[PDB]
Order: sequence, then structure tokens, then C-alpha cells
Amino acid sequence: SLTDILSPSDIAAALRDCQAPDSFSPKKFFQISGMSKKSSSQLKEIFRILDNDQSGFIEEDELKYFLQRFESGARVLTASETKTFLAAADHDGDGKIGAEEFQEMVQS
Ligand SMILES: [Ca+2]
Ligand SMILES: [Ca+2]
Repeated sequence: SLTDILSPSDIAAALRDCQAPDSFSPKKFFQISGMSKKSSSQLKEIFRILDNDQSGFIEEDELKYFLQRFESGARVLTASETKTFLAAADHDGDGKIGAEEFQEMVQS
């Protein structure tokens, strides 16, 4: 569990909010949690937890586990979820999220 940036009650509320598949969104998890409220530097601490390759980015193969970061056991993302999130953070057309194009997708 993160517990290094956002509060638990805020996460547990955002998880159940749209726990169902293709029910949540990349820009609909900062209202219940409070990611945007965090600085671009604080939003990076999470990226280091999403990198299941330690390469430096969060490819789709590791982005589908977005629900496995706040729940640590929940289901993965679909072609209608991962794609969106990637098209909301990456915007570079690389298929991998970075620590420079992530925060931007949060606050902005
Ligand atoms: Ca990686
Ligand atoms: Ca990228």
C-alpha cells in the first residue's frame, strides 16, 4: 500500500467507487482520492511503484495493473481503460508512461 502520498480512506473510497471494469477513468480517480492535490513530485513516488520492469516507464503490460496499485489484488484494465489512461498521460505515442508525463495527467 502506498500510504506515502494519499490517504487510505481516500483510496478505499476511490477504489470501490469504480472498482468495476470499464467503469472508472484516468481523470476520475483524483476527485475521490486526491492525486491532483499532490505536487508533481509526490505523484512521481507512485510511478516508481507501477514500474514492474524498473526500465523507467509504465508500459501497457504494467498499466493494466492500475487497480493493483491501490488495491493490490483487484482486476486489470481493458482495451477501453489502459488505452485511455495511456492516451491521457503518455500523449507521446510510445505506449509507456513516464515520470514526466504522469503528473501532467493528474493535476492537468
Ligand atoms: Ca516498466
Ligand atoms: Ca511516454
